[PDB]
Amino acid sequence: SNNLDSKVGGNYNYLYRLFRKSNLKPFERDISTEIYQAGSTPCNGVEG
Amino acid sequence: KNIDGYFKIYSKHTPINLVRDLPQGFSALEPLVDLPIGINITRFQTLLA
Ligand SMILES: *[C@@H]1O[C@H](CO)[C@@H](O)[C@H](O)[C@H]1NC(C)=O
Repeated sequence: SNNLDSKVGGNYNYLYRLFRKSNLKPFERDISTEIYQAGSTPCNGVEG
Repeated sequence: KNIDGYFKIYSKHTPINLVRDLPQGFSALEPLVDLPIGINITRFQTLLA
């Protein structure tokens, strides 16, 4: 699709979930936008 | 029930004569329809008239 999906420097219409608290079962769609917390410190919707 | 997102609907209707609680008798349900929706159902509610 490089002749199509590639536009200028990037296309943000196609996104993905990079982080998840565990391994998700197959054939599942996760729309949760919650910030991934790897520690015990509360993220509160911001990076840190 | 569900299998990998396949909702299994098994419907059986038989006439009975009952006061309260449950009658004692054997029943084998039959499939009605199939709804391969593929969504997670964590809760349900019964609708009444
Ligand atoms: C449905 O959600 C429950 C509670 O989060 C989870 O335990 C279960 O694995 C989920 N099932 C499916 C089919 O996604």
